[PDB]
Amino acid sequence: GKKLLEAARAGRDDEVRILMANGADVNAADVVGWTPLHLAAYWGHLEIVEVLLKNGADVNAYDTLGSTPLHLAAHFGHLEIVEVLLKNGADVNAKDDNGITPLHLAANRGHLEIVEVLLKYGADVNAQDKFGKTAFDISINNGNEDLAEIL
Amino acid sequence: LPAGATQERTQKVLNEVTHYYLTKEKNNVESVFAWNGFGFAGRGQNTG
Amino acid sequence: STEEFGKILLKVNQDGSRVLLRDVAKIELGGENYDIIAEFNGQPASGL
Amino acid sequence: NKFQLTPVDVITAIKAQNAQVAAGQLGGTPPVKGQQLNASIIAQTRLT
Repeated sequence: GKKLLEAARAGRDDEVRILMANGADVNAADVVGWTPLHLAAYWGHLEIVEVLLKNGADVNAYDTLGSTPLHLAAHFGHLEIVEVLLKNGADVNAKDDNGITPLHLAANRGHLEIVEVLLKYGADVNAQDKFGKTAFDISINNGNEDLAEIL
Repeated sequence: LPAGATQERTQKVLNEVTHYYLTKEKNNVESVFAWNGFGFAGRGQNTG
Repeated sequence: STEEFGKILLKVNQDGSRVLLRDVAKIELGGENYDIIAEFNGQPASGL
Repeated sequence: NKFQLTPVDVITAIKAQNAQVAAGQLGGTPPVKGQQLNASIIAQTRLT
């Protein structure tokens, strides 16, 4: 149970394969509700993401503050992992406990490509967080003229 | 330079000093390290 | 970064609009002070 | 008491009106191109 999580955090492939091959819960969650997919998306281990999804890892698992692997990957600029998660059924409009969506996070960092991918997959451009702010608002406040356009 | 003289005016004098050494003394001088704003009488925009 | 300093929120106007630091200031990495211009053969220089 | 004052007000006024202020310079650095004047600005100085 726990060997999978730190294996996925470390980015140790064959280990992970041996652990589902030996029966490790792909949906095992640490104390803050992070799953191996959360950890792999966070640190950016694209191949691990594919292997856990190939093995039935909940693509929409959420941690104790409502955040999903897609949030992590959008936030930190892991474009290919965003694509993979989205092709495997990642909820493009999932909201964490703050109302924040992957589009908000990707917008906040300026990851133009992720924003376009999320939009192509149906990201609600008008979704508001708990403060009433949309990805457009974020782009204005940041001064990002390139992003402010696409939105 | 005189009282009240500005940094830009000192810089033109220093640029002429630099130019002299690197042309009229091209054979003897390897470099001129010019500091605009402090001198041995004190500091200030009119010193270099 | 300069971008983060620029979005410091100074004021929220009556009509709900926002006054940011970049609306009243230019923001750049610069020196702590500008009293000394240093040149080496007429090019910008630092040193030790 | 006659003027509705306390020693707090006296202390505040002394700190504000017996003060030595740093006020920068006319033509201070970094300056505008073509500046011709550089002078210290002298604002409040300690009482004597």
